[PDB]
Amino acid sequence: KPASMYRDIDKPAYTRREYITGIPGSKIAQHKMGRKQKDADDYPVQISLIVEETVQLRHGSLEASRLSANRHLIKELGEEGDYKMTLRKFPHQVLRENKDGMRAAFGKIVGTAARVQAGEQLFTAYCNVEDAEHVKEAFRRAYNKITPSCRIDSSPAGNA
Amino acid sequence: ATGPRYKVPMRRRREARTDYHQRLRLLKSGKPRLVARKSNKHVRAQLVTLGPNGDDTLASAHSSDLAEYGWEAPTGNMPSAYLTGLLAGLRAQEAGVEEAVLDIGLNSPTPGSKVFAIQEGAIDAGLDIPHNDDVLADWQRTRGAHIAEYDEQLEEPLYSGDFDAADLPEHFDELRETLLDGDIEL
Amino acid sequence: PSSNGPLEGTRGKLKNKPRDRGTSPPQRAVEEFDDGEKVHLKIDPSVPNGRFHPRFDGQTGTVEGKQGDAYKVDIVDGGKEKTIIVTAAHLRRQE
Amino acid sequence: MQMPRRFNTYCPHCNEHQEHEVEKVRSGRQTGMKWIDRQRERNSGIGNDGKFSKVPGGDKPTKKTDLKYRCGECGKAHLREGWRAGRLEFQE
RNA sequence: UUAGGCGGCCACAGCGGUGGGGUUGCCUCCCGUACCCAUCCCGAACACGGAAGAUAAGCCCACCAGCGUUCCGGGGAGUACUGGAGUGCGCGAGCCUCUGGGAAACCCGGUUCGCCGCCACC
RNA sequence: UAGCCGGGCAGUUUGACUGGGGCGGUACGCGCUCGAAAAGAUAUCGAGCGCGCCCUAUGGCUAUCUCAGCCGGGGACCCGGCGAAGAGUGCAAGAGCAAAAGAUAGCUUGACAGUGUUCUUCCCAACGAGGAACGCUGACGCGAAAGCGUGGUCUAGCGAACCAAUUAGCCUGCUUGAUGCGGGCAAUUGAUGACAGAAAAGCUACCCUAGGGAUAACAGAGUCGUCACUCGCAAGAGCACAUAUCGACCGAGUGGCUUGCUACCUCGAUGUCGGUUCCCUCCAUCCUGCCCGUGCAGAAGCGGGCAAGGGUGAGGUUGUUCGCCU
RNA sequence: AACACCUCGUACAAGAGGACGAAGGACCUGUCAACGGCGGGGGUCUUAAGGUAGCGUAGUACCUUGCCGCAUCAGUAGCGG
RNA sequence: GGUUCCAAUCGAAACAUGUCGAAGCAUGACCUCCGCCGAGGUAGUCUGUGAGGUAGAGCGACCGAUUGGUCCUGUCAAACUCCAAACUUACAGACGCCGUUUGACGCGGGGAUUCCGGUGCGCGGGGUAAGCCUGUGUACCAGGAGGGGAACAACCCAGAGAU
Ligand SMILES: [Cl-]
Ligand SMILES: [Cl-]
Ligand SMILES: [Cl-]
Ligand SMILES: [Cl-]
Ligand SMILES: [K+]
Ligand SMILES: [Mg+2]
Ligand SMILES: [Mg+2]
Ligand SMILES: [Mg+2]
Ligand SMILES: [Mg+2]
Ligand SMILES: [Mg+2]
Ligand SMILES: [Mg+2]
Ligand SMILES: [Mg+2]
Ligand SMILES: [Mg+2]
Ligand SMILES: [Mg+2]
Ligand SMILES: [Mg+2]
Ligand SMILES: [Mg+2]
Ligand SMILES: [Mg+2]
Ligand SMILES: [Mg+2]
Ligand SMILES: [Mg+2]
Ligand SMILES: [Mg+2]
Ligand SMILES: [Mg+2]
Ligand SMILES: [Mg+2]
Ligand SMILES: [Mg+2]
Ligand SMILES: [Mg+2]
Ligand SMILES: [Mg+2]
Ligand SMILES: [Mg+2]
Ligand SMILES: [Mg+2]
Ligand SMILES: [Mg+2]
Ligand code: NA
Ligand code: NA
Ligand code: NA
Ligand code: NA
Ligand code: NA
Ligand code: NA
Ligand code: NA
Ligand code: NA
Ligand code: NA
Ligand code: NA
Ligand code: NA
Ligand code: NA
Ligand code: NA
Ligand code: NA
Ligand code: NA
Ligand code: NA
Ligand code: NA
Ligand code: NA
Ligand code: NA
Ligand code: NA
Repeated sequence: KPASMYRDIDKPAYTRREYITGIPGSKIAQHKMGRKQKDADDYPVQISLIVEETVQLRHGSLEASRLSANRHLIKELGEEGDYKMTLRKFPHQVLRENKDGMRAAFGKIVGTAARVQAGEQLFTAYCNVEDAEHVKEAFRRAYNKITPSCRIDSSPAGNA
Repeated sequence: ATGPRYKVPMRRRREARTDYHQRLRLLKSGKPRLVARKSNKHVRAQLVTLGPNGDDTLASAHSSDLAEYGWEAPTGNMPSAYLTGLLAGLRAQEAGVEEAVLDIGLNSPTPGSKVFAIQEGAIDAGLDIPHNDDVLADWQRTRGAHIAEYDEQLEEPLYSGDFDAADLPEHFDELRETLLDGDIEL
Repeated sequence: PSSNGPLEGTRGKLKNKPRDRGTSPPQRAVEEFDDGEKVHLKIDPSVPNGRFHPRFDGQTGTVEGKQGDAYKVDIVDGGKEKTIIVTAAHLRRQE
Repeated sequence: MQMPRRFNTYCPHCNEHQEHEVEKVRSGRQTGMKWIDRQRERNSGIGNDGKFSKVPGGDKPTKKTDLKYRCGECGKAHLREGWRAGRLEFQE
């Protein structure tokens, strides 16, 4: 189904798992990528992907964009390259669907989504000055698979 | 103590000095309390009323200033107790106080105790206090008879600091009569 | 409201804040008020008896005598006058 | 629930507490001579007979207590309000 | 209050810690069961009787802020949110200007190791 | 005259709610959290879930006492320590409680009779039953006493009139007395759950009337989940080569042909489907004109661009639209 | 069931109970060319039995234009299996 | 479905409780009229004394969710809260306005109509959405002319005796 059905924040927070049963599992394989044993401060450059509009991103989109970005970093740096990316959001809002007409219309559980306010960083990668152009490209592919417009922002890096 | 959400008891509860559940039930009468308290060596009796910033004591007596009228014997016993109650009871009648309710604090209501002796004294002093005759010790033990019979089993003199040998419940009688006089300094 | 009992929607107003938990001081439970006196109505979560209907919480009545140890306080609900039976444990002097 | 066959309680007749015996109110027979019995005969004839054509109501899931409290000394009985009980059994 | 009793507010009073103090005075520990009283077993406790001893506990006094709590400064922040108004902007979700209010977390620095009433007493 | 059978015949009933109605369900009487927008009030076939009892102790008072859980010494028992409350308190949920509202023990029957004040039921603001808080009179239980006990810590566990049975006393029945048998003042118990209370099954296409677009089918209209078509990214394969060609995931859209939703327009009628005949139009192009790329030798293709001038036909099954077949 | 009869009740009556007991019913049996029925499971269970000769994609078969064959250039038709 | 002359004053309800009740009624709310009472009243603001847990925030403050690493590191809540507004609300004083020949506030009585509502904005709940369904506060249309907006119930100005 289309994201047009769930992209806006137009419903109350629905995250209490103590009253919601049958919630589908998340498609997000991993949140901590690269070299998780190493530290974030052990890198010269740090670039985050900033969301420009306040929206809702379904776990399907998080997996697709996280996948297509890290897949690039693995292709250009290797399965054990020097870097570490971070998907700093987890899908908490549960989604319904009215799948009778408008009689007894409360929907059944169909998925999960992460709410991101405009200005927040969805992803944050850490790499050396050399790999700085690869992380940018990996993010270019990432903002192509999520609803909002995005700003690729280099936080600690004056080696431009 | 442990954190923000923690509950610390009221001060007089931490100090193990005030039984708040009994205190409330006491205050419900609307009458002033007769605070009967004892110590290892002494006895005490206060007449307390309620006040905006804390209790107001209108009258009181201590087993120490008992001698001030004739005492020359120990003060942590039955005769001492009764007399201290009567004394306090009389100073009370003088302040315009007419009735009271016995407050025994964290003591036990054992039949024939000193708090009851204190209570009988105040009743004898002319105060209207809710009581039960068959819980107060028999007249003789109040006088100090039980103690005379103890030293009757002498062998080794009971009272170290000489007041006598066989002791004197008669001194008690002399003291009671001395207080029942109307002139006496109160 | 899914139901219509007296304790409906009273979770917040009839619950003690953690630090105020436990039995309350006897001083205010034995307080004395005079007729014509202005008093604030507020239930004490810790005191079970002498309570009034929760809707009246927050009012400011006028003492007009008593019925036993409890007090008779006059108030105006909306535009209708009402007489409330309440103990001092749930009352406070105004001003 | 259980209930003691005898116990102390207020006797509204003597006006002082005394031992009462508890019994279950038995149904007194009908003489069939009351006004209602006569109206049935008078008003019943050809066709439908109004109220006298209706049949017995139904049942509540639990009935209240139907008791008689008898004083041990004056020997008179008084009734009280009942309370819903699925079963009542006296002790002794 | 050179050690006491009854309290109000009920952590600014909690948690933890250092130092000081008592011969016939005070409070304790203390000593002891013939009695009043007591233990579903124990004078442990409760209760009664009493001073040979002690200031080591408690208690009272002075004091330390590490944790917890109260308030305050500066910073966060006039930020977040918001009551009134607009032919202001945006495809739209939404935003912005004017007017009146105004936060929490957190960091740094002070504060707080109780205040007050009645009675008795060297 | 009595009992049985008795649609052969007669009179009637066969409820309401509802994104039309039926089926399903009960949001038809009640309690709690959230919805509810920090006073009060507030809907939907709104989300989570309960009550129509149980208990003589699981009620009441008094005395004595302090629980979960963790640690140490001899997942039963014993000793010590830490431990404001996470235990327990009958049952939903939310709230209350630690020298207790919990545990233990002992005693007791206040789960007592009579009559009220007030709030609630029903915010404001009229309305019954029911409910609760707080008094008074009477008699008791426990405690030294203050005091506590008008059932269970608080909010669910409920039922009118008429009639019958029951409790104690008293009034009354036609000129009058005696007896029998009746009528009445107060109150307890017996059910109406459609729960502020009728005694109650269906078919009609043989149909009939009153009305309604206050409400459905059909057409129109709004939407666009579905449907049709497009675009972004480009994993992948394509002997190597992402982009000759095919192209997942995820993301952004356009149309108004299908389908679904809604109930705005019409029920004093806007004639149905399919077909036929005859006229105009759209482009998201099947052919024809002109172009670009190729995994373009040629020939035959495959993919793409501009382009709506013209054309796009005959037949077999089927009412078919659609679709299969020559 | 009513009448009659008996007991209690009432100076009588109302009323309460009893004895006797018709058709009917319980109970048993017969009956389907009487209303109707002839399944699921396994190699018995419901509820009595568990579909025999035949006929069959039927004017009765949803799936369905079922599969094979005839016939036609092509046959959701028609006929045969 | 229809119900026939003129004018002057005031001017709604489309909601709540009960109903074999939902195309109807009764009782309230609200409109109007009459009589009574005789001095205060409170639509606005300020201050004082009280009530409150929504927005926001945060959670080594409970609770339940939700990451990784050898304490540190990544995230949430209609049915969570160590915190916490704007704001709403009880009472009182002060100022303002109002009332004592226009008698307010209040009380008693006669008469209704009304219980299909709609739209804009704010806050909502359901639903992919809707010129959807269902709440709430407010102003408007209904019953509101005249000016503007091409036309156009509710958007802007504006509330209107005649000349
Ligand atoms: Cl003491
Ligand atoms: Cl009330
Ligand atoms: Cl019974
Ligand atoms: Cl106007
Ligand atoms: K029509
Ligand atoms: Mg709330
Ligand atoms: Mg008849
Ligand atoms: Mg020392
Ligand atoms: Mg018929
Ligand atoms: Mg008729
Ligand atoms: Mg209907
Ligand atoms: Mg509210
Ligand atoms: Mg209770
Ligand atoms: Mg009836
Ligand atoms: Mg009966
Ligand atoms: Mg009803
Ligand atoms: Mg009702
Ligand atoms: Mg017709
Ligand atoms: Mg319509
Ligand atoms: Mg026509
Ligand atoms: Mg084209
Ligand atoms: Mg053309
Ligand atoms: Mg065939
Ligand atoms: Mg006219
Ligand atoms: Mg005129
Ligand atoms: Mg929030
Ligand atoms: Mg509000
Ligand atoms: Mg109109
Ligand atoms: Na349905
Ligand atoms: Na995008
Ligand atoms: Na408290
Ligand atoms: Na007749
Ligand atoms: Na035992
Ligand atoms: Na000490
Ligand atoms: Na009916
Ligand atoms: Na009532
Ligand atoms: Na449509
Ligand atoms: Na569209
Ligand atoms: Na017409
Ligand atoms: Na046609
Ligand atoms: Na053309
Ligand atoms: Na054809
Ligand atoms: Na209406
Ligand atoms: Na109605
Ligand atoms: Na009707
Ligand atoms: Na907000
Ligand atoms: Na208007
Ligand atoms: Na115009």
